[PDB]
Amino acid sequence: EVQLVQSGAGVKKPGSSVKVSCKSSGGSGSSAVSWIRQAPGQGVEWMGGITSIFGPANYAQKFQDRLKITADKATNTVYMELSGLTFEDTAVYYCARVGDYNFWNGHYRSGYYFDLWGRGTLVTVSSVLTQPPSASGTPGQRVTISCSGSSSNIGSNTVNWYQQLPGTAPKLLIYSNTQRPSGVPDRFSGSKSATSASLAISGLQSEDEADYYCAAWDDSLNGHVVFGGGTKVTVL
Amino acid sequence: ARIGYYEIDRTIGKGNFAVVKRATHLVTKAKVAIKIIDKTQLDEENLKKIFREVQIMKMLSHPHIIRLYQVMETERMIYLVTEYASGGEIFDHLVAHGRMAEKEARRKFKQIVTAVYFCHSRNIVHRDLKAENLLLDANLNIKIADFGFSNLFTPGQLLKTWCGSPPYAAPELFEGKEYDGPKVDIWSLGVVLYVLVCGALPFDGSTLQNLRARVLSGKFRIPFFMSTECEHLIRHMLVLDPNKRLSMEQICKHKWMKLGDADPNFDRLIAESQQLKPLNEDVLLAMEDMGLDKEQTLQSLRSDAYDHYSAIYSLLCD
Ligand SMILES: CNc1ncc2cc(-c3ccc(-c4ncccc4F)cc3Cl)c(=O)n(C[C@H]3OC[C@H](N)CO3)c2n1
Repeated sequence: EVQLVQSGAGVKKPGSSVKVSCKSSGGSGSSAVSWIRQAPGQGVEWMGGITSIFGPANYAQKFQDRLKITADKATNTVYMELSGLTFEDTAVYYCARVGDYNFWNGHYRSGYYFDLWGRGTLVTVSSVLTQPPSASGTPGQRVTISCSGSSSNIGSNTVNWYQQLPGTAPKLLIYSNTQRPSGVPDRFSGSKSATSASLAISGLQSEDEADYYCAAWDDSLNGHVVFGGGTKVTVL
Repeated sequence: ARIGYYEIDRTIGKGNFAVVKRATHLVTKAKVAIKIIDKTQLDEENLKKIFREVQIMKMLSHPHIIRLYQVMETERMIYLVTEYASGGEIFDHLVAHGRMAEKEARRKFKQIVTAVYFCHSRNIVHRDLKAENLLLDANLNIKIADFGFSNLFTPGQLLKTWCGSPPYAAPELFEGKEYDGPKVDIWSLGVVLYVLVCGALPFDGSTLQNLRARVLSGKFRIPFFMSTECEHLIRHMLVLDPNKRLSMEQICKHKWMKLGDADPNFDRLIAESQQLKPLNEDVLLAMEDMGLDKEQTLQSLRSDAYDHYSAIYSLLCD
């Protein structure tokens, strides 16, 4: 019953700022919500959010100058503010919760998997992990999606996989390299070998027609979660 | 429910071998924080470090430091009554409102350096300058708390107690080197200044080991919203070689510090720490109205008693 409610679609002019809210309903405190955006027709990219117990917030280098992530703990609300907007900031902004927050001390390395996702907010401004762009197979076959990184991300961190059904927010499909969350059928298997990760979809079904993304935390500088370019899986 | 002349309310923290509870003085009606410690659960080392903290607190009376009011000790318990900070930690402020403008950040930073410079004047190093240790009063005025890792120092000599929170620790403490007291606080002020203007740490990571490699590298990002004067200031405090960091006096005379409007209150406060070296008759009259003898109020004030008489006067003054 825990869900992430987002603020409404906004139309912004250049140079203005946009504020998106994310209210947690159903439980209650301590979340570690992050903000990830998705350009129309483009992949998903991590902007910033709670990544460790040490600092108030963490931003990706690309967003540090224009992003301000805040949180009203009194109302279970997490906010996001992006200023100095341009047409290149027209995207579907999602808020997603890290799944292993309950285990965060200083020594445990997080999987950085996004447990819950918000419906997404349409923001329109008036005018890293190598993955194959596409994969196909006939119903019954097994398709394998490759995902290559470096020793700073996959080499030293767990890999997560997301399934994004056309028009929906991504959904956690595989976490901690091989683990299938409740509901994900045993047909999907994940694996990892040094700086590479793989996703196998055995017994391919019509319902598997979706974009698949791999994600792993990268230890470069203050750290950031890097997503793959995505692989659109079509069934023949 | 009621410890002495104080009525216990919400618990503002439960840590180590003590519990900090927010309570109200029954007679003065003042908002205080009582650290309750059971001296029969602490190991010998921890009890003595708590007694040494009290003595260090009795030396540090400053507008931007949490003021100790009363010390109530029984055969098994110790109660530490201190000034209550309404605005909570500066960490909880940055989480809720993000980074401050260089105008707000400069105002709060001047109040931190005013208290740090006063510490080092009495030869006392905090050694734990975190954004969670920087408390706020009703009007968002800085109040340095947690003199837990604090200790005395001799200018020119090196200390060896490796203590301090990792995101704010200097690289000397990570390496386990005999460090200079004040330079280890100047590095912490470098991290604090960056946290105030960016709303994020200069050095961060998924684990303590990732954070450790980060601090030892000395590389941090200078953002677009950070002015050249602010970049110069932070850059000259977050230096790997301690001998090449600005002194507490160089930080005050920095071009960024003189960038706002004229601040005579700051210059007067730091001048009082290079000089160091007034009984409110309206308060003494109110105490005599209740029945607190003037001779015992004066005796308890000059002998640093921190008793019922000493506390009722101070709480009534503030
Ligand atoms: C929220 N407003 C507030 N206002 C005042 C206080 C004072 C103390 C406090 C009281 C006594 C002694 C003390 N201990 C041993 C010997 C002698 C002493 F005086 C030390 C401290 Cl710090 C305290 O603990 N907290 C909780 C908070 O502090 C910082 C930490 N980062 C989070 O928790 C406070 N909170």
